[PDB]
Amino acid sequence: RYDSLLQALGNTPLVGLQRLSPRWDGPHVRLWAKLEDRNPTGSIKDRPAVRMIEQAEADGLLRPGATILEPTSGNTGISLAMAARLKGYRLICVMPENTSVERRQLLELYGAQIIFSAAEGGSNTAVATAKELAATNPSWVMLYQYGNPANTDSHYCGTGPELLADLPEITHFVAGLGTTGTLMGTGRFLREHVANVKIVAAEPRFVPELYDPEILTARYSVGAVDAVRRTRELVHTEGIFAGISTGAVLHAALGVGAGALAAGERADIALVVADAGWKYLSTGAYA
Amino acid sequence: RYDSLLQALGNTPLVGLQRLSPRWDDGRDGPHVRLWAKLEDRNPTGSIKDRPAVRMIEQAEADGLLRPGATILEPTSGNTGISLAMAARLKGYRLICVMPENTSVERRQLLELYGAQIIFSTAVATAKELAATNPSWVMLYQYGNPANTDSHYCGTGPELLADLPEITHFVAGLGTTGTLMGTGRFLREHVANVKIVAAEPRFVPELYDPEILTARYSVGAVDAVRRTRELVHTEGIFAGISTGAVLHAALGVGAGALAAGERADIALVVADAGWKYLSTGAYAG
Ligand SMILES: Cc1ccc(NC(=O)Nc2cccc(C(=O)O)c2)cc1
Ligand SMILES: Cc1ccc(NC(=O)Nc2cccc(C(=O)O)c2)cc1
Ligand SMILES: *Cc1c(COP(=O)(O)O)cnc(C)c1O
Ligand SMILES: *Cc1c(COP(=O)(O)O)cnc(C)c1O
Repeated sequence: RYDSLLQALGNTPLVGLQRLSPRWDGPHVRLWAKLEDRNPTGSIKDRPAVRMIEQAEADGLLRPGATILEPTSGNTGISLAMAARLKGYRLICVMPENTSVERRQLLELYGAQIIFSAAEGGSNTAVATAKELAATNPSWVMLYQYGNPANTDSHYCGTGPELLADLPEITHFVAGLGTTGTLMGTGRFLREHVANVKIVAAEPRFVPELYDPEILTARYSVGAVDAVRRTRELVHTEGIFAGISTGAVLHAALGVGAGALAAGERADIALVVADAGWKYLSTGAYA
Repeated sequence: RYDSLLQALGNTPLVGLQRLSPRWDDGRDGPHVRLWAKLEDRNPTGSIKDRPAVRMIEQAEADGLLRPGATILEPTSGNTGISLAMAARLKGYRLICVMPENTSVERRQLLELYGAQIIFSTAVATAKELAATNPSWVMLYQYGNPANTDSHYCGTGPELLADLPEITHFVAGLGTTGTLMGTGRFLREHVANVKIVAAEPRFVPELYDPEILTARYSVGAVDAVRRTRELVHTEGIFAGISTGAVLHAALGVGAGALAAGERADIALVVADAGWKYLSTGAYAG
């Protein structure tokens, strides 16, 4: 039991995918899904968002009633909006205008102000916009998820240890590459404990300051169509209603697994389910 | 770890509502009056219905009622349908849901994604008639199947007692009545003087047992929507609309304890999250 929604975070389930795995029972090639939608606002960003705020509190950077400013494509904004309601802060998000309606509904419900940046240039445009706002009003506190080490540390101290506890036999960890915190933190932790572990990025077909290229074994770029087809496959075969990035991660993980199978090598491949499908229904991807 | 999503069910968190509670800390003014929220959206398909749905299907399988490719038929307003749709897909059954026409589009989308057939409709009568027409169809029948109540007697109740052994009250919505009959019978059988409190919207399922409830509150939609919004604003929990009604009743009970100067530790169910209700407008800025 917990005294705050903020504490009911992490320790997410790992679920073996018996049907989707290239070979569940030569040696096995298993996929294991870590369900990060089992978190306060339904995404993995609850981990870095809460740690970034708490670290800024510890460092003296946030006084009561302060205004937080953050560029986001939705999930981090939502997690910060939740935490800001519990902690008494205001939030201004800069978010690209071509994002799902569910994201803006959630943000408005939590009381965040949203500046909708131009679609052209996507995240780079949102980040440049947020930096421009930060410079016009220095009292606003930008935690800066793309450069804040508390993002990586949330995974070094949370995601990674939980994976190793649940799956000591892990051979590969597969996740999306956005802020890079998930892969940097989880991957640094796993490399310290697991001889020979492979860390694999999925990215959509600037460089965050958190990024350390030497943590990755490989980077796969995934198209939206393949991400949609795999997201659909995951819900049809395993019942997990995931967001689109999960489909891209699964595409990569299934590539890794097909390689292991063809080589006669045992693999236990952990993959992140970073959020659920709820915020993506309006896209038509699940029709 | 688990090797099926169906196992990653239950064992849901209980979260203290320090801001919404009438009095979180014992003080000069009198003893604490605490609200504790059980987050049943942390379940395979995002609602408490995963508990009875999985148990009903598994009980029907153990009893020898289902064969590969069997058709299951269920009257539902959406949550049980969704739960059954997911489990039927994994187990190789066909699902037909009889639903009222005025339900949120999100429900329809999730049912169709899992591959359920939807018949619109009264829904219970329509299902019963169809089941009679097609004797090979299996109608689990959430309004009368004891595996619904048992899922709460064996799951929700003991989990809640383990996390909150100081419990004074349990509050939940009254629909199929499984949650309150199961959890309530468990609690009343274990905890002297515990209060079992229903929230109902302003036929009687066969599962209903009139001796279990100690109090029953009718809550209007306006109050349910206001409380749902209050919960997200004050505690950050993005709940469904039934949770607002449950909160309304829980706060009533809490105000009573506060006025009487009595300690209370009131557990309440958050049966689903707000996701499926965004299309209603209930969560507008
Ligand atoms: C293949 C693929 C597809 C989608 C993603 N998603 C992201 O990287 N999301 C992301 C990145 C940076 C910030 C945020 C945010 O919620 O603010 C989200 C990652 C990888
Ligand atoms: C005050 C209040 C408001 C809403 C509820 N919700 C319900 O009872 N939901 C319900 C009832 C019966 C069947 C189903 C179903 O998912 O099929 C849902 C319960 C109480
Ligand atoms: C943030 C995010 C990612 C990428 O994770 P990072 O730790 O930012 O690299 C992938 N998928 C979803 C849904 C996300 O919100
Ligand atoms: C089913 C349900 C209820 C009522 O629970 P019962 O066990 O059917 O009485 C309340 N809220 C939600 C969201 C539900 O799906």
